[PDB]
Amino acid sequence: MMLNEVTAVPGTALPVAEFRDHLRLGTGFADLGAEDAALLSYLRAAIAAIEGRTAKALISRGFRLALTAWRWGDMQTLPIAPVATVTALRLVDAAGVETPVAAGWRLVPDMARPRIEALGAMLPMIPTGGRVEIDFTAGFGASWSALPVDLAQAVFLLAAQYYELRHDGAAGAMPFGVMALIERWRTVRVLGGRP
Amino acid sequence: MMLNEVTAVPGTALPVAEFRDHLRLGTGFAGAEDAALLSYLRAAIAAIEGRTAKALISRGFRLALTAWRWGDMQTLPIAPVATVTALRLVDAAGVETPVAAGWRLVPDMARPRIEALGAMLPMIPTGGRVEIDFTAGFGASWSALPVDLAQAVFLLAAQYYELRHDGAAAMPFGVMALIERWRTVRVLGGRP
Amino acid sequence: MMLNEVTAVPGTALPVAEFRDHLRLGTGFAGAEDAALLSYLRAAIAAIEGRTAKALISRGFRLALTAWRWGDMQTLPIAPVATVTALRLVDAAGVETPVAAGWRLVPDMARPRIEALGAMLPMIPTGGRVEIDFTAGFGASWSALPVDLAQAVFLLAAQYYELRHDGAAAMPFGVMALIERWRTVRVLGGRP
Amino acid sequence: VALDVHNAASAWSKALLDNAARPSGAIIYKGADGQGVLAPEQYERLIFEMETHHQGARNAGRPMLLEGGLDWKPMGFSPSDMEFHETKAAAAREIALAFGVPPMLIGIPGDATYANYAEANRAFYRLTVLPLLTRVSAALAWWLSGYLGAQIELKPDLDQVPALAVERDQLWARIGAAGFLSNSEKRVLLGLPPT
Amino acid sequence: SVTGRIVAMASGAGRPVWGPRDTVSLMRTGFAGNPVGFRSVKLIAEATAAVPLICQDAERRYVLDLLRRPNAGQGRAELFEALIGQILLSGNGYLEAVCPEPGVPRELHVLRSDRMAVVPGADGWPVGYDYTVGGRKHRFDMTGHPDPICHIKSFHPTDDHYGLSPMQAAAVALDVHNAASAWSKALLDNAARPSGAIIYKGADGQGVLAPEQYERLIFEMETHHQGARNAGRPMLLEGGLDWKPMGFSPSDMEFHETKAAAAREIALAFGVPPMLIGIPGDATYANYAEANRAFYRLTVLPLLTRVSAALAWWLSGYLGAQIELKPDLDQVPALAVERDQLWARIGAAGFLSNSEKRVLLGLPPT
Amino acid sequence: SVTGRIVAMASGAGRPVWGPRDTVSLMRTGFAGNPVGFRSVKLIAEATAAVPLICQDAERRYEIHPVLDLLRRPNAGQGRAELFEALIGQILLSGNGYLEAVCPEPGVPRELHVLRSDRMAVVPGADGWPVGYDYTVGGRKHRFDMTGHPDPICHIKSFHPTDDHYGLSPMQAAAVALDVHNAASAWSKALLDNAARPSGAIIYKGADGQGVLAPEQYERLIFEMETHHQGARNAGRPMLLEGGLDWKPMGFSPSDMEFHETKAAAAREIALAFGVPPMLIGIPGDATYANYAEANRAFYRLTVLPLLTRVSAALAWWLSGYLGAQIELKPDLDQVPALAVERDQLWARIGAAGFLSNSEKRVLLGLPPT
Repeated sequence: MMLNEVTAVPGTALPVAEFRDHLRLGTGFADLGAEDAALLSYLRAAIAAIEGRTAKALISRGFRLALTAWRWGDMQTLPIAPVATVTALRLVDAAGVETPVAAGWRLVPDMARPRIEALGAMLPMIPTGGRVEIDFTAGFGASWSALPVDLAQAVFLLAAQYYELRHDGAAGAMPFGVMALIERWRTVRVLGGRP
Repeated sequence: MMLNEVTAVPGTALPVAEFRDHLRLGTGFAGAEDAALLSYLRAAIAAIEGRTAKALISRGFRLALTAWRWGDMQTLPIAPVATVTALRLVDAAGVETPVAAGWRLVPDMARPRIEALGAMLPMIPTGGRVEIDFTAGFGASWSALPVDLAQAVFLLAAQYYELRHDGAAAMPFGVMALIERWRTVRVLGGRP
Repeated sequence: MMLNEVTAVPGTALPVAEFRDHLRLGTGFAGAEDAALLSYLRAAIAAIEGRTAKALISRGFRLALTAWRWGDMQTLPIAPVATVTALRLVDAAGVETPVAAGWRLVPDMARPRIEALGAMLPMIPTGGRVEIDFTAGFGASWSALPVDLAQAVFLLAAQYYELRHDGAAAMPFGVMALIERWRTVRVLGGRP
Repeated sequence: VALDVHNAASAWSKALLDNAARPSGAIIYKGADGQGVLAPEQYERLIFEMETHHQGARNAGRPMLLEGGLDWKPMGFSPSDMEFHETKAAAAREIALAFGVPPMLIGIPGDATYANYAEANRAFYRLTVLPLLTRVSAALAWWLSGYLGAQIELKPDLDQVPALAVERDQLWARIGAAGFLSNSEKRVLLGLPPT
Repeated sequence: SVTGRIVAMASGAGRPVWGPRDTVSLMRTGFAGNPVGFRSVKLIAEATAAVPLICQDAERRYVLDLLRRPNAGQGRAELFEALIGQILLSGNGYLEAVCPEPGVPRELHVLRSDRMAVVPGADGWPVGYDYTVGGRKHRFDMTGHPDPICHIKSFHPTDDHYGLSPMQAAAVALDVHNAASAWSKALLDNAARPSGAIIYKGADGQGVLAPEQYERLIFEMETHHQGARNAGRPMLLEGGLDWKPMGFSPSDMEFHETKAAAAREIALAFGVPPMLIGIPGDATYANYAEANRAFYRLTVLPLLTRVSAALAWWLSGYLGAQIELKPDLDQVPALAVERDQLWARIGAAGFLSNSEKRVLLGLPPT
Repeated sequence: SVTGRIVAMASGAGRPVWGPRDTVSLMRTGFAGNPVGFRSVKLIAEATAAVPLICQDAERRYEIHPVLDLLRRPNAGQGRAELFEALIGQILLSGNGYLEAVCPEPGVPRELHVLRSDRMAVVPGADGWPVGYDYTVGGRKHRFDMTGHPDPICHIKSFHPTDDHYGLSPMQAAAVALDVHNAASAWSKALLDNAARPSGAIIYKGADGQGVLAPEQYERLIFEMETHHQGARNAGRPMLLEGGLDWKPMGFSPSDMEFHETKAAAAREIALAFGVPPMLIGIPGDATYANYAEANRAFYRLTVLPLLTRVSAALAWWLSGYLGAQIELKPDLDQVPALAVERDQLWARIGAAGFLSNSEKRVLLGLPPT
């Protein structure tokens, strides 16, 4: 289970023109763009910080789940939570020659546990010495205006502290701080066991 | 179980004019444009409708779930509900056939629940999970809210405005003490 | 078990130009030459690739070990692996004969492990310990890293720059809170 | 209800032996920070001095030098025996109480209600066997007799059944020792053909 | 029989009904896996093979040369130790007979049951049996009178073709007894107790000690402070060093009473009393003369009178006269406490004559 | 026999089947490893060799029989008691008993050799009968041939419900309980040999947080500790501790009983598999049997006489193929000394039952009539 992404966020979809207005930088100057390589450099470092604490995706890029053995009998939970329209389930063998399979797999969409849920009582069988690549586009929406706004506010509260202090300097968190906004987007799991 | 909403709230229904009268009026200076303020109220509505499981502007939802909990139940999570629109019951591909009888919406702030008539509830096909579109929330405007819940939005959106990053600064009826009576109090972590 | 790397990272692959844009840009003064900055990023990459057992620039390693752990295993320590080059199997003096079949690399961020086909793995001669050369890491450039791991390098290399000796000064997503999800979580201190 | 307690309290122990984690201890490595993992050269070194020198029956009591940072916190297993043990045996006895066997007959441990198997096996063929068999044979006496004109009466013997011997002893010892009446008068009391 | 036409077409006519899937995974884990399930079967199978048999229905107690020597291999007792060893394990006993002669067949072979399955057919009784080893079948036939397989069943209330086999009833207590003995086996093999720990914090919060110091610390720990010959050396702890002695608080009795209760609910299902095999616990029976008498009356003589009655019918299809064949329940040494109180009862009954008490004990009058 | 062709070709005809994979290892760590598995075999193997035999063919007159002349001394340097204890000592250990017979004269073979069942393997053959046995010592076969009438090896099997060719050997059934008893005894052997209890510790911190004591101070500290404060003769010296010093007394918190109740319970399951009662070999525990007239009578009836009556039943059939007339060997069940309480209540019942005559009760007790 590798879970690398196919494409990344293009950078034009990040609200640098709004994160600049959040930082209270400056309005009517002839410069107005001296931090576009910087304000975008901390938005990518605060989205990807919250994607690791909440296991969310927030921009709906395309992923690829390359694994070698199905975890359970039929369900196969996906790590990244908000999923939609699994593009292709291919079933590779020992060397290349991938053959796509409709495969009777169906993707229950749920932000609790995004899983595949085989409908023929078994997931399609993996060849000996072969992988399985699930190609899917997981995330909230294609633009920034489709995010849940409490999660998008935690990105601005966090990327503004990477801006306003560069090295690791210690800073009482506010009622709904950074941690209190993402703590209803985290994954609440209580299974450390064999099944 | 996904529960995405149908349409977002327009912003012309949010009180960006009444927020600056909370923010700097009576005491202060008669600062930022409407797009900066409106980014902070819906960032404070979505922080309180997540902590209290409410809706506050009464937009339309779609709850699409794959298995009912009981056969006379499936409580709905977003709390103030009114007028469940349709109970669509798709098959696999989905020619998308709705049903129009068998259940009664019970409007209740405690457990907004769907409670089918008798003992049998509409079953689900193999693969064709059932979706519910309902319009949950207090009122279409902002003047239909409970005022203590509407004040804690203003007390929180003035916090997101007047201090930008996660910095330093509890009052008797604060933000937490006002939304502590709109939160869902449940003590079942069990099987049913 | 030694695990020395084949070639070090060149420095032209390290972002000495993008580090000073983190370090003094936007807020500050438009200080030190590139040889002073580059001595602090690789001193911060090697502090995080040791705490999280990662590689981050994808250089080539050589793992030379004397006994396999299981016969269907020997997990590799450096975590993001891709394209195990060769499984050389030297004898004593070592005419250095490679093998080319029997095992499958399983690319996995959890346990990058070598998992031979069937139940038998290539055995080791007396004295002729087996070496594995593999190329572990995220990407050849710096733009292929996870950005939270690349930010915690910049948050740490700006600490080694802006304060020289072990002096005085925790923020929510700090250096430790960003690399706490790339570290290896193991709870076997046992026999197998 | 008592079958469901005995089936589940036996599956409690079957499960508890099969999916439960006791460790014999834990070797805490915090480090110079509050949190620190140990290096992969350090981790193979830590296992090899733990696998070879400190585990097994042959290594019970090695004095275990713990340098700075390390600590060995020994764990326990605080309910060891007796997981629903007295509510399973009490549920085992109510199963034996419903069908009507005495618990010494099938082998349930507990208090000796009956004494010495000449009582309990005599209480078994009188409270739950011979009342059951005398009405199965009473339905066979009436259903079969409808197939042959003459009426038939089937009933159990209560003679040369081997658990009613202590009942048959005190019948033969009472009438055998009561020598006031004649021999042909005590054959008909015991059920013998007169001579 | 009239209901034969309706249960066989629903079960599937002319096909092999396999039945239990775990009929062999319980044998290797419940008979070669734990000693209680091992002993309880071998206690009964060696006992039912020990009780002699008598030939009634001939009008005088006399095929007895067939049972005492069935074949070239297993002996009389070896035959019944294998036959009852299948009924106690899988609920089904099978008996091949080869008959080149028309009557009284030459050899009896205990066909093992886990490689054996029935086929119901069109009506009533099974039409054939399939001995499937590897991929190869045999398909015996029952469409005739001599019927080359006797099929002895234990009682099964829901199935129409097999037995229930008390090992299946005690399948949880076998797994509790196997794992609790594997709990203690593992815990002796992978568990670190230390006798203590010498903690070297140092001047800092942390500090390792140099290899010149560590070889010194081993030598004074090996030579002076370990062993039976060194119990109590007063261990000068310098500045910084400290000896924190560890314990091992659950020492005895890891699943000890759950294993002994599991070891007795294995003995409860097969029918042996716990005194015979050696289970510790309370004294239910007193003095083994009533524990052995309870064994040969509750679970041996009910078991052998159902096997010997099925030998009595199936062998009487080969010779013309119908034979009866039941255990003797006399000259068996466990029923002697049953027998002597019978001989004391009518023996002291002095009213009836001498020819009238020989007929009560089974003695020929003279 | 009709089913013989499909069961023989499944495992592979004409090639050796090796059987169990660890019966050669359980002899080293379950019979020479622990006393309970050692004693349980030697108690049964030396009891089945003690019981006499009866040679009978329809008149029972054969007390001068050549088989009883054969079994009295089988071969040079191994008596009757040393033969059966070596034969039963293979049945209880690996589930298989073997007897070579060498015969120059074609009847009644001269010597019986207990071939050990570690190095023997079967050949399943054509018709479901093992054609050969291979005695494999080193890397060398022997291949006895049983395609004849005498068939030079009797193969005494215990009951095995899964295998077609070997037995189960109660040591193999208690192999988990042998590993608990071997390891919980090595727990205590190790704990006495590598464990550190100190009777105390003399803490010297010093003026700092940390300070060692000088070498003039260290010889002074030992000399007042060696001479005045250790030993049995110095139990209670009031021990003036000046500034810096401190005596922190250590303990040893589990002292007795390291896996003590799980070793004795594992000792009893070893005794439960072979079938001895625990009062016979000497395991402490609850007295199930009462007074050794019961337990020794339960020993020769549950695990000795069922074992010996089938070893002698294979000797009755294998030997009789060497001499025309069929032979029946069975144990005596008379003047075996543990069945005396069985023999008392037989003689007290028929002795006191004076309603029948004397010549009618001699045949009930088994006496020659007069």
